[PDB]
This record gives sequence, C-alpha cells and structure tokens, in this order.
Amino acid sequence: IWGDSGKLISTTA
Repeated sequence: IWGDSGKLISTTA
C-alpha cells in the first residue's frame, strides 16, 4: 500500500 518515502532514506513514514 505505502511502498517507500521518496526524499533520502526510504523507511520514513
């Protein structure tokens, strides 16, 4: 459903 963040590290919910 979420996948990843998209900035630097992504695991940032």
